Amino acid sequence: GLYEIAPVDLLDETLKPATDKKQLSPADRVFGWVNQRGNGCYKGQLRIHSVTCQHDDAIDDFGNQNFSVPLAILGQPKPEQARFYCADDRKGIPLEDGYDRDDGYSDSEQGLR
RNA sequence: ACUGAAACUGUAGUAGAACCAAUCGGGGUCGUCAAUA
Repeated sequence: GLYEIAPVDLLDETLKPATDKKQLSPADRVFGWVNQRGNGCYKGQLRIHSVTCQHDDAIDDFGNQNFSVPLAILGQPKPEQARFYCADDRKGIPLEDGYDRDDGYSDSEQGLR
């Protein structure tokens, strides 16, 4: 089955990424912005530079240069799991327990987590 | 009912002045998929 509402519609227009230079929120001003939908950009006011490691033997050689720990499974995020990704109110309230999946992305007054 | 002759379209003049190839982005991470008996 398809849920009735696309997640983009459960996000408030004031929270979607900015679409003009007038609506730049604090992080868009501090870190900068580029419009993904047309013209518009702003160079960020915060610049990170001169990163240096102070320790010399900082990397963990596990014992030989050819060792390698196999690293669990980093699976892909799956927002179809509405009980994890969807919220009952645009304040980000988790969904109620016990309701069937048809409830997930249901009302327009639902929200994202 | 006696052709005028002779005469460099030439001389001087910088396609140049100003202009940032640049703005934003963690090499990151979990539950799905199939429909019947």
